[PDB]
Amino acid sequence: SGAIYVGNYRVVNRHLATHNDWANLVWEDSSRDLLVSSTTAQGCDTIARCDCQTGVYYCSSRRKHYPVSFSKPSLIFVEASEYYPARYQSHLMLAVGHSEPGDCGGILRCQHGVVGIVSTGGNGLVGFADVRDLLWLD
Ligand SMILES: COc1ccccc1NC(=O)N1CCC[C@H](C(N)=O)C1
Ligand SMILES: [Zn+2]
Repeated sequence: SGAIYVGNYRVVNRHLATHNDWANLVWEDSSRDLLVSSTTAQGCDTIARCDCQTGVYYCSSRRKHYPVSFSKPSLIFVEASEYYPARYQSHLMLAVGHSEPGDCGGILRCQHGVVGIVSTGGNGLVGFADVRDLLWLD
């Protein structure tokens, strides 16, 4: 679990969005596993606008943060799950690091701000949905 709170927006994994997220929908994209909903309170986070390929992510299954080197946002095949058929997920960044399914929503940050959230993983890999291209979040 986890979310980004920026301005009057909440950014979550689309597959973990709540009934309230869908009732206050701003934008969603199944191919990116992202959903953005509107909030009444002002958010605590700021978004990176950069080309960093290193950063630190929060891993809830270890209660710890880990440093990572990650690939540039790309189209990656993701196997079927209970949430989606087998498909290509876009704007995904992969890295070597521990993750389990419930780690989705953990934030990846570089020195500039929030880069994205955990969205995929397996066998010593962790994948992050990029948010740096969503300029309207600002
Ligand atoms: C962090 O996720 C994992 C880690 C280790 C093992 C498995 C996972 N599950 C995982 O990759 N997905 C399940 C939920 C929806 C995901 C998606 N974006 O399509 C895919
Ligand atoms: Zn950066």
